[PDB]
Amino acid sequence: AKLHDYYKDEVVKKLMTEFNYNSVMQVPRVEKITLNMGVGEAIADKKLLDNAAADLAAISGQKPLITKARKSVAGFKIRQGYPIGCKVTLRGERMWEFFERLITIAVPRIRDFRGLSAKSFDGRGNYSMGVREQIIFPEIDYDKVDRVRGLDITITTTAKSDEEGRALLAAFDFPFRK
Amino acid sequence: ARIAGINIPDHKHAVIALTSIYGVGKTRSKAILAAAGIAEDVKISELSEGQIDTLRDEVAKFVVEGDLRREISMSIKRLMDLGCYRGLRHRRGLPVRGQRTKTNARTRKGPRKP
Amino acid sequence: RSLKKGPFIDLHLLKKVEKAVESGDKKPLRTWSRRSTIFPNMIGLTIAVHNGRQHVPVFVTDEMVGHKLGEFAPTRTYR
RNA sequence: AGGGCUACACACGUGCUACAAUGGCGCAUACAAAGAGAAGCGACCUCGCGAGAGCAAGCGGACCUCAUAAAGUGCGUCGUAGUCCGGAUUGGAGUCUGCAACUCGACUCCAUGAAGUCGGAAUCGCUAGUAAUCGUGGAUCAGAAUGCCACGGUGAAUACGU
RNA sequence: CCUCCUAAAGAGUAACGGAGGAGCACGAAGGUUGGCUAAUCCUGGUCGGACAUCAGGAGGUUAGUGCAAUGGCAUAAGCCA
Ligand SMILES: [Mg+2]
Ligand SMILES: [Mg+2]
Ligand SMILES: [Mg+2]
Ligand SMILES: [Mg+2]
Ligand SMILES: [Mg+2]
Repeated sequence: AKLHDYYKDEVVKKLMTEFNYNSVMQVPRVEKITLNMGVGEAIADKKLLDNAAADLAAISGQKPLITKARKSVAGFKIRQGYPIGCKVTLRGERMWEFFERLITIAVPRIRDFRGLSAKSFDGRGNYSMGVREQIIFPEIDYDKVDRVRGLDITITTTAKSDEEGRALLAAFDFPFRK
Repeated sequence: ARIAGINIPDHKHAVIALTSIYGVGKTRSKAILAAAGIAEDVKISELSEGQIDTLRDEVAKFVVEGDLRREISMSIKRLMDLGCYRGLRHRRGLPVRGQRTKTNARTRKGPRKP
Repeated sequence: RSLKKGPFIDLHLLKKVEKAVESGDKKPLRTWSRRSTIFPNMIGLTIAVHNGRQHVPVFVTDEMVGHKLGEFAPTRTYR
């Protein structure tokens, strides 16, 4: 909860005045990181799936949820069932600890990262940016992996607006781009 | 060791092995080692760890893989999205250096298309 | 490309473009000295570089200087 | 004046260079012939990584310059890998020629490092200092040779027979 | 043999009337207990594009139902164990 405390400390108040909030029980709280990584493919290999899973199982201290299809009406293929991903949301402590893991060592462990999207947000006020490629960060070994990786990440905050979404993260150490 | 990145040149002489870097060549390696106080007949693999951390430090001066190819394309793009003969040649896949298309071009262009 | 030290151009364009630079922008430039280099004073100027049949319009842009007007006009018609 | 003869899905002839260890690369080092040259060949010295530049002697030639032969040989390395093989391609930056290097010049530095592991049917040259291989010079020409003409180094195999 | 209309708001009704299906399938696709709920669009997300997986918002039985059609189904018969 390292960064978690920071929220209650530096954050919250920063927003309480900047956003001029009336109740501490309003300040846009951080509502679990999601993580997905729609590996897909499978068919060709099928093993790369559990690979993309084991990879996530490392990126995160929890257990990957190898998701399935749904519509089946997919040109690519897919038939109702059939593996195709591994969301794996974040759990409170592990969540913030993760929010710490990255932004402090992940985003830092770049490839050429010269700023971060300031519009990866939504309408409600939630951000979700793709890493483009797993930076090999604290995962099961480094030079010991497989054909690339990459994945997606979403924050999702109680922010009533994308604007308020900016305040959050901004109060933290979100590198962003400006 | 990853050194510049990933690339694990080992079981070879410092020089050549060092050239393995997507951005350094024979000339750069034969000079970088000395500048880093490193020989050449030395097998980077069995090389003293500490002596490896030196290479990285000095090799960081020269541009490699990442920022290399990155900019290397930018240039092309420029003259490309400019309208100059050079660019035109690229989009067309023809020899920009100005060779002969009537014959010999399998390199710049595809092989056969009879 | 290489030409040692000293950007070269033909008087024609110089006398014309120079007067243009000061007299502001206006009609294009009728010139055949395509072998001439592009200078910053020609930036945003109206130039009509001839190739073999007629002249062609061009706009001197930043990254468009250390070159020659000629390379901005395809000489041969292909397909 | 500028462009074109340097166009391009393509096909054919003649070649140059590779596929490597009878080799690549580093260092040291031995032997040659034949030529060219006062809008020329241009040393020595200095600067530049280098192409080259500055200054500037000599020679109109068995006197001077182009000009440092390459193989080879000694030591060392690489240990067979698409590789320290092979260099196309392209990018960045330059040198010189010439009014003038876009189309279209030759070369240098750094980087990049493709095809290619000896090539189907078919087909070519060569009987000895020949073939094979290695370098060297000249004509043309301001400046664009793997072409042409010429020079010497090393140096085979095979011919029953028609 | 099953479904809808014909069929005049009970049942039932004819034509060489207008339209489709059945001759099976499941040891689970049966039983019960426990839990879940869509289609579709918008927006924002590595490779993810018309169309996979992810996040939200709108939406509300327009989804789904082993196979026709009608009626039914959220207390779900629909879905998972
Ligand atoms: Mg011709
Ligand atoms: Mg001569
Ligand atoms: Mg000559
Ligand atoms: Mg009735
Ligand atoms: Mg989308």
